[PDB]
Amino acid sequence: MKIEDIYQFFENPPPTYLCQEVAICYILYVLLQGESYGTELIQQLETEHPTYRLSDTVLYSAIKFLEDNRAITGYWKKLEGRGRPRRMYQVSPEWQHQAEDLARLWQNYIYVRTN
Amino acid sequence: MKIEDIYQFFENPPPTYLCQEVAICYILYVLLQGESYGTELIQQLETEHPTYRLSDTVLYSAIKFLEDNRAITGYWKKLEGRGRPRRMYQVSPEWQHQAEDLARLWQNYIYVRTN
Repeated sequence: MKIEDIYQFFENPPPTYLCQEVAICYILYVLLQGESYGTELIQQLETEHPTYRLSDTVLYSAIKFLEDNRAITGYWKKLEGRGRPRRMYQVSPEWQHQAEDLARLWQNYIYVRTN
Repeated sequence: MKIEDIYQFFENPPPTYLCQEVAICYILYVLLQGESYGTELIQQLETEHPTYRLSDTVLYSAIKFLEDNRAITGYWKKLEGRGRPRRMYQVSPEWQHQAEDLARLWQNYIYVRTN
C-alpha cells in the first residue's frame, strides 16, 4: 500500500460490500419479485446501487444458509441466447411471509443509507 | 447463523471494524499524543469510540505499513513489576507533519460517522 492510497480511500470511498445478514435480506427482496440466479443477483445490485457490492463468497454463504433452511429452492434453467445453464432460485411457499419481513429490512437499509 | 442474528444486525448494528487505511490514520492520531503499544491502541479505540473496533490483523497490517515507510519507530520497554517487556511505538520525528495530515483524516472520518 502507498500513502496516496490512504488519501484516495477518503477522497473516493470504496463501495460497501454486503455482509451475510444484509445479503440474505437483499436476495430475498429480489427473489420475491421473481426468480434470479447468482451472477444476476450480484450484477443487479451494483448496477442499481453503484456504491454497493456483493462478493461471490457472501452470495453463496447466503444461498447455502437459505437452502439449508429450506427458504429457497433451486433448479437449472437454460436461458435464451446463453449456452451455460444457470441455477434459478425461488422462495419456498413456506417462507413467503418470513421472506417478506426480511426483504423489508433490506428495503429500509438501502433507503436510509442513500437518502 | 440464525434468523434472529439477522434481525439483531439491523436492530443493534454491530461495531465497525477499521480497514487498514483508516487504522493507519487512527494509529498516527494516537501516537502523536505520545508513545503507545498494540494492546492499548486496540483498547483505546473501543473506549473512545464504542461503535468501532480494531482487529489484531488490521492493527499489525497498519504497523507494517508504518514501519516499512519509516513513519514510526519501535523499541522494547521494560515495565516495573512485569517480566515480559512491552513493544512501544513512536511517530518518527520527520513524519510529524505528514502524521498530522493523516490524523486529520481520522478525526474527520470519525466526526461525520459519529456526530
